[PDB]
Amino acid sequence: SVQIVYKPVDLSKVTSKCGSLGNIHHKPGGGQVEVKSEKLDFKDRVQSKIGSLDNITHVPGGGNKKIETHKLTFR
Amino acid sequence: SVQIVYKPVDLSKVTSKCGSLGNIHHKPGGGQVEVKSEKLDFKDRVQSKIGSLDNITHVPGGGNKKIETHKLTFR
Amino acid sequence: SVQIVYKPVDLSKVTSKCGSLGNIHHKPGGGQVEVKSEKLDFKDRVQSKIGSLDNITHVPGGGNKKIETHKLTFR
Amino acid sequence: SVQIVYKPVDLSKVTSKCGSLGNIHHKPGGGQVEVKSEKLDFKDRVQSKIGSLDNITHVPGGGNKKIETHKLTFR
Amino acid sequence: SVQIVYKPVDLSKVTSKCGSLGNIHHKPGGGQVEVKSEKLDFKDRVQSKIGSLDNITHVPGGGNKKIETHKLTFR
Amino acid sequence: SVQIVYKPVDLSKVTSKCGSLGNIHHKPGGGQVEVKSEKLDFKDRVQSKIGSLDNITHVPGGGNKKIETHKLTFR
Repeated sequence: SVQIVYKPVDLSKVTSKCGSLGNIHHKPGGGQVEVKSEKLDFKDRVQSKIGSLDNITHVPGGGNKKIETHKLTFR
Repeated sequence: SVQIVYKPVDLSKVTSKCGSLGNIHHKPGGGQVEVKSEKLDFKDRVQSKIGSLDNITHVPGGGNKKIETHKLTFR
Repeated sequence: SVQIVYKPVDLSKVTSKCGSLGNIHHKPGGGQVEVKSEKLDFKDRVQSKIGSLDNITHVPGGGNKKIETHKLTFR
Repeated sequence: SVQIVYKPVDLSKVTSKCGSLGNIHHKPGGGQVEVKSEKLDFKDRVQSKIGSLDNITHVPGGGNKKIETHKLTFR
Repeated sequence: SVQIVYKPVDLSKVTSKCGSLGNIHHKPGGGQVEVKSEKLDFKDRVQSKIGSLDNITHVPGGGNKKIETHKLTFR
Repeated sequence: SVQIVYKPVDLSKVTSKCGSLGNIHHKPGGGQVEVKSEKLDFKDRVQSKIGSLDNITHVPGGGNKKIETHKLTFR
């Protein structure tokens, strides 16, 4: 016969302390953007993005990550 | 025969402390954007984005993440 | 017969302290951008980005990451 | 005695020809402009301009200038 | 006695010809502009200009200049 | 007695010819501009200019200049 005991344990801690957070600035695309196009031929699919796109400012007062996995397998 | 005891345990903790949060600025796309197009031929599908799109400001007072998985498998 | 005991333990800690966080600046694409195009032939898919795209400012008041995995297998 | 005869003459001509005039662009101040001030003391007059001021576009189909003077003087 | 005779002449011509004029571009201040000031003391007059100012685009289809002066002076 | 005769003559011609004029670009101040100041004392007048000022684009389709003077003087 076979007997299996599986009891792993976690009690872990993650933390931050800050006296103050501030005076934070992000200014993507401050300059002029220009595009000019003539006589182009396209014979297959086209995708275009122009200007100030997808820019992120991300200022979490704290932000932390855990990942865990368990896979007990018989045959 | 086969007998299995599977009782994993987690008590883990996540935190932040901030005395004050403020004076945070995001100003994407401050400059002029311009596009001019002449005599283009397209013979298949087109997508276009122009200007200030999809920009994000994300300022959570705290924001944290856990992922966990268990996959106990017999045959 | 076979008997298996699997009971690892974690009590770990991760931390940060800051007296104050501030006066932080990010300014990508401060200069002028220009593109000019004539008489191009495309016989293939086309993908284009112009300007200030995807810039990230990421200012976590504290930020930490941990990953764990367990794989106990019989045959 | 004294006698004076003063009979100057001008018959001069000024001209332009243009077959067509067009596609003229002026774009002053295409980028973002920013000013920040703290704890300034002024004990006399202040004058200030900020932004896009006094810019000129001047496209006369023709534009020409003549100046003339006559100063006939006795004693 | 004294006699003075003053009878100068001008018959002159000034000209331009152009078959076409165009595709002219001026873009002063395409980039971002920034100013920051702290704790400044002024005890006399102040003048300030910031940004894109006084810029000129001048495209006369023809433009020409004549100046003339006559100064007959007795004693 | 005294007699004075002043009778000069001018017949001049001045010209330009162009088959076509175009594709002219002027782009001053394409890059980012920045100024930072702390704890300055002024006991005297101040004048300041920052950014893209006084830039000229000057494209006369034809452009010509002439100056003349006549000065007849007695004693």
